[PDB]
Amino acid sequence: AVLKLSEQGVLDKLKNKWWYDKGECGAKDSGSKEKTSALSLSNVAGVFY
Amino acid sequence: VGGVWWFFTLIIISSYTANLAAFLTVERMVSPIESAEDLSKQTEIAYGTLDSGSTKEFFRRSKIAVFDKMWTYMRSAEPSVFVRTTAEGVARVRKSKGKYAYLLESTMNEYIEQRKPCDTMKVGGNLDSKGYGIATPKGSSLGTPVNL
Amino acid sequence: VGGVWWFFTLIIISSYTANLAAFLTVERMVSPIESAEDLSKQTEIAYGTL
Amino acid sequence: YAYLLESTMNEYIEQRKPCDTMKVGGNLDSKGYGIATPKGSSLGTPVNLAVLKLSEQGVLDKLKNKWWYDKGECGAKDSGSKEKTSALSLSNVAGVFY
Amino acid sequence: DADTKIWNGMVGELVYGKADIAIAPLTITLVREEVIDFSKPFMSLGISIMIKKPQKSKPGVFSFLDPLAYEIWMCIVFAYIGVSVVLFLVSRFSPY
Ligand SMILES: NS(=O)(=O)c1cc2c(cc1Cl)N[C@H]([C@H]1C[C@H]3C=C[C@@H]1C3)NS2(=O)=O
Ligand SMILES: N[C@@H](CCC(=O)O)C(=O)O
Repeated sequence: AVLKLSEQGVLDKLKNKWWYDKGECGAKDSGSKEKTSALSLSNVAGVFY
Repeated sequence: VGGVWWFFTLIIISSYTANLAAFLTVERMVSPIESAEDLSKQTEIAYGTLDSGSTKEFFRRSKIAVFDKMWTYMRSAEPSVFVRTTAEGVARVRKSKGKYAYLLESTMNEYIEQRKPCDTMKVGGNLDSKGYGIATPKGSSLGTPVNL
Repeated sequence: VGGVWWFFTLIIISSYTANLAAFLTVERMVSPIESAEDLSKQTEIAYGTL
Repeated sequence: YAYLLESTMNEYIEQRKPCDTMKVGGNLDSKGYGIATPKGSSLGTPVNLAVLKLSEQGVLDKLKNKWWYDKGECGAKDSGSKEKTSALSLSNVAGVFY
Repeated sequence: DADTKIWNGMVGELVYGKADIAIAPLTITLVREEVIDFSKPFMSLGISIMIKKPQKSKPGVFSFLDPLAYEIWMCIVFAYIGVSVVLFLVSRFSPY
């Protein structure tokens, strides 16, 4: 009976369920998004040194 | 002293142009993820329908797994995401501060977006193709002369 | 000579300033080990199982 | 010579090679296909009930994906969302020399 | 109704014969076909999603000053002056 569900891939649908349909914390989602701008002095301050 | 200052002004304002080009690229606010599908996935923003609504009955009967999963949430949404009247859900979203979505119809969503203070937004397309029709008591004589 | 040298430096610094604000924000990573092998070697970080 | 036809036709033939058509503007009206019987037949209610299931089950859309969109053939439906080339040409430039 | 099928709302108005017609924003469904008759549909619609309008900020008058933060503009002027005076310092230094 195990071999049916593996062949029917229902485990994967469950594997999506208990790992990936509950992708909660952040960078799984926010890692593929856009960015901000407006350069800061901490990026610059060694040049003044 | 001068070549230092040359080296200074070479780095700085050339770097300015790189950021200056970056502002003229794009200004689109992303307005978070539509065709919602995260309402199935996230737990952050709730979402409800009208009480005694066909849509509230639709997801009870909807067999699409995400819609099932929404209905799985909507039956388990505690407290009631479901509302009794129309503007009940509207100002609920308006005070939700982006923490409660609400489902209604396309003709509603376009009309309330034309209302002041325009604080709504339709996202995505529709989900289906429905249609209002005039109803009679079943078996009345009025059916054909109305529908003609 | 300078006509070589100007043509030299023109193609250089233009390429230098192809992108720079992209290169000032990276904030990449540290990640000392992956395949640990220093857990055998160092005495600093311990490590256990269930 | 222009030609008038339907919206479902105009989108479908624009998906055909060599894409040489174009839909312009919107529609003019809101029409709708429906299944017709001989008038007064017994078949009316069992047909018209059975339509409402498949619409509610959206199987029509799956078929609408099938006969229009799973056979998206001609080009710019696919190539319109791709990348581009480079290497500026003199035809872009030649007015400056004038 | 649950388990007694009592159509509330506007449906039982025509099911139980209380009203004569229902010209209203009423969607044709499948289960409503079993209880009342309908016309041909007159206005198409669908399930929309309404959420808030999330508050875009407009550019300012000094929007060209924006791709450099407020401090560095103040910082560069400071550096601008002190560079110049040291040049002027070594400029006039008793040529013997
Ligand atoms: N564009 S709309 O939703 O307001 C709309 C929708 C519809 C209209 C007319 C309009 Cl204006 N008439 C059609 C009906 C006229 C005939 C053809 C289609 C049906 C029968 N019903 S519909 O397809 O539901
Ligand atoms: N016209 C719909 C509105 C509610 C819904 O879409 O669920 C009805 O009467 O059922």
